[PDB]
Amino acid sequence: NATRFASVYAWNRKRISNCVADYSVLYNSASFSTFKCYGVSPTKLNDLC
Amino acid sequence: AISSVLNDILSRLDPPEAEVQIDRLITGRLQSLQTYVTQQLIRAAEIRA
Repeated sequence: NATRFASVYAWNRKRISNCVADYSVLYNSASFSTFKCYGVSPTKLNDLC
Repeated sequence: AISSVLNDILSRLDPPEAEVQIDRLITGRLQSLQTYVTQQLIRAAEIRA
């Protein structure tokens, strides 16, 4: 929901530690234009610390 | 491989992608176990002598 992002080399990073970021809000399913994923989806991150 | 722990491979890569890294762990451990058994058979001939 951010207004604008930075460049490719200027990328903005927000560091939030611990195993889980957020399991409540998941847009990973067919909510956006293009999905190219590796590993597990954000839905499966609930079991990974 | 990526990690020596199989659970790290199963919890990360997809089932089609995990088969690549799991085969590296199995084949490596088969060679590590076969080398052990081969060395034990050699020591078996020494202890029987």
